Amino acid sequence: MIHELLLALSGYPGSIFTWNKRSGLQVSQDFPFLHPSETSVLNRLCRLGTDYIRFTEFIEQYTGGLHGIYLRAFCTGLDSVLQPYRQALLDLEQEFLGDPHLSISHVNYFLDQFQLLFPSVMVVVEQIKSQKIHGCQILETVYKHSCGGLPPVRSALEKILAVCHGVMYKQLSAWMLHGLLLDQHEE
Amino acid sequence: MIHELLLALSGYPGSIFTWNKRSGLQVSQDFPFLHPSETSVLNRLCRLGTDYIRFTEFIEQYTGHVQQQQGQGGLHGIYLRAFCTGLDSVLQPYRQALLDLEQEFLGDPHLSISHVNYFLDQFQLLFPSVMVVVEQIKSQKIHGCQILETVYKHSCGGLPPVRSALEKILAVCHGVMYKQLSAWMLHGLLLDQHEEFFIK
Amino acid sequence: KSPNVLLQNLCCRILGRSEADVAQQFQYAVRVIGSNFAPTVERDEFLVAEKIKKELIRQRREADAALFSELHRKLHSQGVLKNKWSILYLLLSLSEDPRSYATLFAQALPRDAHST
Amino acid sequence: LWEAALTYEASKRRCWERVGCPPGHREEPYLTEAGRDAFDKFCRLHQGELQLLAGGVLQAPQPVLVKECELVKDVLNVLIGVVSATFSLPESISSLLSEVAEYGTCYTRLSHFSLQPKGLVFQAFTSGLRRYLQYYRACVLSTPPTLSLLTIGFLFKKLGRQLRYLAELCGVAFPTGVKLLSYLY
Amino acid sequence: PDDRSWLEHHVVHQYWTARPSQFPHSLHLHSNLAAVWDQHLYSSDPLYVPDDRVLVTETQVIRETLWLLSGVKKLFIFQLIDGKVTVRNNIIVTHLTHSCLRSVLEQIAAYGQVVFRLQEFIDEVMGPFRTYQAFMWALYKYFISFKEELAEIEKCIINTTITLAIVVDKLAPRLSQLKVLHKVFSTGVAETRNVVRASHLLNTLYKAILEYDEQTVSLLFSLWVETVRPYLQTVDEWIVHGHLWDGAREFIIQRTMVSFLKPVLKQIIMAGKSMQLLKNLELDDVHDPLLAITFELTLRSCLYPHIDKQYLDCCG
Amino acid sequence: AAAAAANLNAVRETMDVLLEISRILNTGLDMETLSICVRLCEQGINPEALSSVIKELRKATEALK
Repeated sequence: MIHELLLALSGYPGSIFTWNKRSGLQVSQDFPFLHPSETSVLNRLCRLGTDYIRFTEFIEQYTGGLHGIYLRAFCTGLDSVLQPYRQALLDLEQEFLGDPHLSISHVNYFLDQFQLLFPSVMVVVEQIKSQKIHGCQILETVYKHSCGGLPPVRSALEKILAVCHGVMYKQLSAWMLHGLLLDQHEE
Repeated sequence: MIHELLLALSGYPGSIFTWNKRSGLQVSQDFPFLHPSETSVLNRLCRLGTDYIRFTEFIEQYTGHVQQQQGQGGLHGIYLRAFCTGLDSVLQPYRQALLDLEQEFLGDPHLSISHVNYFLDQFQLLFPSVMVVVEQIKSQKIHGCQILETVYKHSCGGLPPVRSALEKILAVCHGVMYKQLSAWMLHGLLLDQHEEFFIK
Repeated sequence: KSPNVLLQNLCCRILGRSEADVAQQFQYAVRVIGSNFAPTVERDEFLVAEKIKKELIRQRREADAALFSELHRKLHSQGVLKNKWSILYLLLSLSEDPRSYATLFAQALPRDAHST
Repeated sequence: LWEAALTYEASKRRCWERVGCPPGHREEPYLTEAGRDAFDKFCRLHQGELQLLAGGVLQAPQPVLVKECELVKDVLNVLIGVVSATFSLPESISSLLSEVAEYGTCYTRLSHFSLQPKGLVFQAFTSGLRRYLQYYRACVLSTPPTLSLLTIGFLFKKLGRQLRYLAELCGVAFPTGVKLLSYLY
Repeated sequence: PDDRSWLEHHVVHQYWTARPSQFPHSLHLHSNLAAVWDQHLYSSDPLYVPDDRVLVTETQVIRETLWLLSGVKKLFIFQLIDGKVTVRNNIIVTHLTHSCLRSVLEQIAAYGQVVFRLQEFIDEVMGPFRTYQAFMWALYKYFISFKEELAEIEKCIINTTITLAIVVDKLAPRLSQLKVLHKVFSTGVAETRNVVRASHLLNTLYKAILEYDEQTVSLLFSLWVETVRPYLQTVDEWIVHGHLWDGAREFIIQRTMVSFLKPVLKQIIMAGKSMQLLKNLELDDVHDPLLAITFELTLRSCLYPHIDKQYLDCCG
Repeated sequence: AAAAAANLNAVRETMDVLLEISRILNTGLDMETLSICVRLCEQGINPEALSSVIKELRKATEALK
């Protein structure tokens, strides 16, 4: 729960932090040795691990959404945006390697900057799944939230927009230059 | 097994890597200090040493034969004599890569078998490919100039190291074909005991 | 070592000299260190920590004032330092601002109320 | 003094199963990498095991002795005909040593056969053989001061088999006259 | 005893040896998590479920995963049964509560399947098709460099701290490239005649890179060229030597068609027969220098000058 | 043996973190003179006197330079 917590936040669950497809990461709430307050802090941290497991499942499942290229560019942006969360977890591992007794409030203060960025990008993925957002409308969908107003969230979605603008410019440098379209069922 | 392995892959066995005429190089499989996985990697490397001991035994045995005091080449005679002189020269980079392993293990005291496996996995392919080239010659009693055809039908190999390695052998024994032809086309006399050069 | 030989190493560290050269300053150092050996104030690391934090807050360096709080705990975590008050009292005194009144603020206890 | 020792070189090793005061505790030498003493210890172990499985009826000693470079000067000396500590007149070095011992036996068998200065053309052939054996003694003992063991077995392979070929040429009966001059032709 | 005692010290002998692997770890539930697990089990009344377990150390798991990535078999972890690698059941570390280790080793076993099936494929070629036998050379040539990277990691094990969570993130751009091979080879294994089995295989590559139009495209292109080598050789041989020299009727004109060379195929046949009617009266080494001086669609459209000018000379 | 080497690590750790506290307080000391000062403060000495000693020797090193 010092190493099991970094392991469950790494996206590999375990039967303290019981993975449930409904309740994400869930502590099993009845423990005679810990007590209800640290349980609440653990649940608060399990929100981040729940979002990370759902993100990695979405990326593994759709790296090729229902089949195709523009959301393929979205996931290649998405894992690279989630990369500093991994590397901050690896830095936590070295600090807990250095000192044998560090608090959860230590971990909470270090990971409360990703505690915001993850629920903000969840709605960006959720609109694409719900409205069956096909092809170039994903470009508009991430841009209407690129007017975000959390400045980390605005910059993090800007990286994704630049990535999938890469494949937009790639198709445009085919049809404007050599006169041929290169598109199967996306446009 | 760091020096005994280079010694057994050099073709000199030893009673860890027990030479058996049936099973080639064979580890004796029951050891309380090593365990079954490194045994498998050792067996995988012993395939190369088995092929090398069989190659050197074939070259020592069938030089076609020694000073030639029934002949057919490798039973006595010249075209397969050109084959073995090609064969040891083809096997030469395996020797020299082994000697380079010896210097690297001289430099560092603890290097892995996976280090040796990665360095010798390029000969791990070339040796079973040339084994069938020798095996057809032994089985079909391939006499004289049909050895030239036999190595050429596999000179359409498609491992590019194997194609080039058999090309060297074909060039070598083409040397003795051109040598007999520069006698009969030029001075009018054949120079062939029981082997031939397509002119009776 | 002994403190008398150890003071001469300090006089050779600050002034770059040998012990056969510098002997007038070491003579002065024996005068001030001797007869002022015993600690005059009651020792507590807490008041000195709350003054180093106050000093680092006063220079608008509010980030180092709570990094000192993480550095001061490691001194207790390792535990080969016996007198942690004296070295912090010294390191606060030799502190310079990279860039008034003190009878109002918190001072150490005088040790004169006790029968020393 | 202790702060002077404190300026030492630190080991930056760590494990997960060593959390408190773990500067390093290394991976107890895995067998296949740890040799040159532990493998030779190990050879004499399997030798003793086979001797126990036999029970006195094997008794295969001498799993020691000596060194590398002097053994090279020794084996290179065997090509000159010379007698030595292990040449009279692990444990696999006996097989590797026989492959180059039997080379020197034919050199000694050549000096015993071609020493005299019956036939005059046989004298001419005998004096021509010593023109070559001096070259065999000249190419040896010029290149290697002190080389590796396997370098000697590999270097004297393309040359030593020719020296064994010269045994089947001579006796080690033999014609004389026009008979010998045409047999060699 | 004296020598075997030196062994028992200077050997790591615990799970693979037939002995209960006892371990002197440190304490302090970062590494006392197995005990902390078990006692709350027994307070929650399992009832007891105290199964025998091997209690492996930490670093040896990383060494076994490196061997599983190598493609070797007969390992104490990931014991395969039916051509399918599968984690053992008695494996536990002092931490990771015996169940999470099963999950992470399950993922690495899913990668071990991809490497083991390809090693079995190469074994079934080594022990005159000219195309599969030329395809496994490109696969093997990938495998040696991949093995170099993992064998380098084994060096810094024996000579810095290293865990599971560092080695998996270090091997991310390799485990990405292997998953592509699991889908590319799956069409090259799922099939009886020697011409359809090679034509379908060579056509799948040309389709699958046009799906991917950077490091994956370089792998797929470098895998493409060393498999299209036999067809380019036989086409050039039919052009300049005036005769079609095929083995086992590998080529598609058996004297059902790859669309790779379809925009120029008329100009190939219309040369082969016209050149054969003349004698009665290095093409891969040109395609490869083209890469030295917009990928595989416009880039392939520059190969055809080499086959078309030679064509024009033959018919003229 | 072992307990004579664990203390060496535990004193390297403290002589580093005291140097870190020395540099955020911008004291002019370095790693070598601090090891003299911590040794003096171990036996029991007035910091109000030893600090005046250092603030006199560092004031007299400038008149000679």
